Amino acid sequence: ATVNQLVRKPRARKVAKSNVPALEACPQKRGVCTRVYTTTPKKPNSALRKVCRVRLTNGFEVTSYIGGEGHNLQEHSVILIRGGRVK
Amino acid sequence: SLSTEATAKIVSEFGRDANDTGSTEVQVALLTAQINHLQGHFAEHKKDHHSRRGLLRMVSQRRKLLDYLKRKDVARYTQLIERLGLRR
Amino acid sequence: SMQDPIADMLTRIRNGQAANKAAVTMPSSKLKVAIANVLKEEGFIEDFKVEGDTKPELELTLKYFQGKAVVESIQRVSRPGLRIYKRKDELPKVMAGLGIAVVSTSKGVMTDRAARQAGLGGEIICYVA
RNA sequence: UUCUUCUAA
RNA sequence: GAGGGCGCUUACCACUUUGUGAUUCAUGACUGGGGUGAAGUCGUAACAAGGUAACCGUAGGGGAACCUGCGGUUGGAUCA
RNA sequence: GGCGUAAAGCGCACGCAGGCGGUUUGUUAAGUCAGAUGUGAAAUCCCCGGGCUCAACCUGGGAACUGCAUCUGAUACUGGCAAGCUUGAGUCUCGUAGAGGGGGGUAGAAUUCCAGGUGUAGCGGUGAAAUGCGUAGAGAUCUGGAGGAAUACCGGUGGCGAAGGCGGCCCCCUGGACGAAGACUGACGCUCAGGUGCGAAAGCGUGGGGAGCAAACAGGAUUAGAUACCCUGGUAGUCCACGCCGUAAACGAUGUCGACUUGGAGGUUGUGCCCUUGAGGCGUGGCUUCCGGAGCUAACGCGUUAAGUCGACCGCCUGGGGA
RNA sequence: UUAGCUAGUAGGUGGGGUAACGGCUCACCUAGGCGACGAUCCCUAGCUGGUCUGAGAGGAUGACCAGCCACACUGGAACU
RNA sequence: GGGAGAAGGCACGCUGAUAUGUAGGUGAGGUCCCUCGCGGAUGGAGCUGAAAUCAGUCGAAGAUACCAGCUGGCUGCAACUGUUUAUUAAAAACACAGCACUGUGCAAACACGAAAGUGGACGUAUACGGUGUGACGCCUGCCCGGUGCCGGAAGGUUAAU
Repeated sequence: ATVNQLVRKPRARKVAKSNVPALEACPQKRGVCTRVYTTTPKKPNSALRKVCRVRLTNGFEVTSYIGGEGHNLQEHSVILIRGGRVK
Repeated sequence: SLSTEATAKIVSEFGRDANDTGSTEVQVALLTAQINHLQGHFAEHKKDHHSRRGLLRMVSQRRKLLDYLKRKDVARYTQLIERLGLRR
Repeated sequence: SMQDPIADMLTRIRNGQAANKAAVTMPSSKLKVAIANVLKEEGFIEDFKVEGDTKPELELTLKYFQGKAVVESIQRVSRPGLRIYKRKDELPKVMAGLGIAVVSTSKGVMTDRAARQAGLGGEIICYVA
């Protein structure tokens, strides 16, 4: 913290990354349904969370949670994702 | 080690006063003759555990006692390392 | 070892207040007297007694008020590793001006409120409060 | 001298 | 007469080609660990002196935690 | 902002560039400060206005544009330049203590082994045993000899070295520290990225040596199992010579060099005075241990050897796993 | 976890060249030049007034307006 | 150290100029010294003579003929130079430096010799003989029951006597 050390080396402010990189700084991105299925969550909760494996515009293959209760989703379907993790 | 009469001669060698003993010229020449007396002790004895505690303590101890007489006085620095045979 | 007599001085003032001593002595300097002749004038010490011939020694008298001390704070602004040179407009106000800031300008040593009225800035030594 | 273990609210 | 034209050739150089490297991305039978489990199997090392005090190095051994040797640390208990 | 234990001070030492600098006098005016010119486009923002019914918006003026250049100063400080001074720093002089270092000897016990005398039936080991060793005479006991390794007591919350560390005695070479009166030197200083050296133990390489001990390994127990803990063995290894490795909870988990700041009880090592009036008293140093005031600390604690108060410079830290 | 880089390179002399100065170009000398104050190499990028946030310090940012720069199917070259 | 002539690419004649012979080599006649010689300096005539540049110029082609390496990538085995089946087999076979074991105290062990004697060796354990392995790097685990070898002398067995 001596200023000579501060002269020889600047304060490296830490660089943070996105947790949602597949959108690549976009609000929403178009996607293609690849597999629609359910998934049991981790220990404190017990459900069958409806979820779909998605091929995106940029070739990314991601999973994205189906909100709500009940849907009409097929594979090979055009959807749109907004973000947000599921805990 | 360097004896009293030998130190007394080196004082009387470079004596500005014959009593001065703050002449680094004397003092350089003292550790000069001291460790030249010790070069037969350390060409003999190599890595002797504390070789730097009583072998290199005089590597550096002669060295930095040169290092103000290094930057001391160009008219006299030129004369002294000539007489002392110093390489640099 | 000895990197500053000034930071030596202010700390000897600082540790003498808490030690409740009446007399803090040290070897004197020309710049030391030029500061010590301000704080008597500014009313933070009582007496300084510069004495010594081979080597001048400044002996101070600490000002105590109602039992406790007067010097509530004593700092160093321009340290020897980092100097401070502020203009006449960037002169500070120690404790909203209630304390004083010792600045040395080309017109010797004075306080900041005098230096504002002198209208010329310089090197800020320390903060006294 | 010897001597172990107790699932998930 | 000079000059110019045209062509000639020269200089430079684009396109393009050869080889050899380098770098980076993708991919790759197989393989290395890593992390994670609301139920498995095996043992029970550490937490108390955790039932052989614990741990650092380093070396060896061993399904697995580990074990053992040398040195150090206490960030260990005990006391007609 | 922090680095004693919550992440974090390199294992230390050396040292260049580097950054940093006692004191005093002049000089210089570089930095610095002040003033003045130039420029810093407009827009924008700010301030004061105006205009659109207001507002948004438009727009007038101002300030500002934190700068840079130039010129004129200023001289306290920081530099630059010279000269000094001696407190810092360093010599000279006498001594002091020490497991400080290498080199070479030399002892004495112990253990092992060998050989012999005496002698007889067990020995050894464990919680019990057993493996094992014994009538081919062990064990035990005495005598003789050989070999390697370590040096009881002293010995000490001792000593020395920067640490890593260093332990019989003697000799040779060699280092560091401290104190005492002095004499001298003239700031000769600090820290130090990169660099350089040292650097426990284990491990590596050639050679050597090998009593004891002992990974691995072997047997015996032990247990449900026992690749362990225990026993009986036993090899590298431990020792030496010369090189490599460069890691340790290399810890005081506190980087180095200054200065200030209540104490008490010690240890060790100097050195004055007082009659040593005995192993005494009054001093004055160096080093180190415990306690503990202020203060600090998340608390715990530290606490003049600071984890108090400040200085200089370096190293480092930035959720956990991954690592 | 980019440390060495450079041969018209670096300087000179002379000639040539351009509106202009200059390896601008050429010849001949010289061996210099650069770099740990980051050369070199790699990745990303038009730049500033400004904009956004922040109490400030700063941080991010360059659509719209400006000032500059660069480009015009691609790669080239001159012409006027 | 190498690999590596890696690979790959460029130049190549002749004529002229530079310089009608240059760089260089050789080196007289001169000149001076000279202890004067089978001299020393100086001195350069002479001869001899590369290499390069520049500019021409000929062919389809200028290292023109003769002469004179095909290179690259992976892997087996042996480290390598070596040695060999004269006369169908040249290697992975052998040898090898290296490693390990073992024997041996000199009148050595051992070998050739009925013997004498000789080699060993005019060497003396850092020596020599034998066997196995075959550089270098990292290494080299377990089992002595068996077979050998070594050590033991209590007892059983037992020759000539």
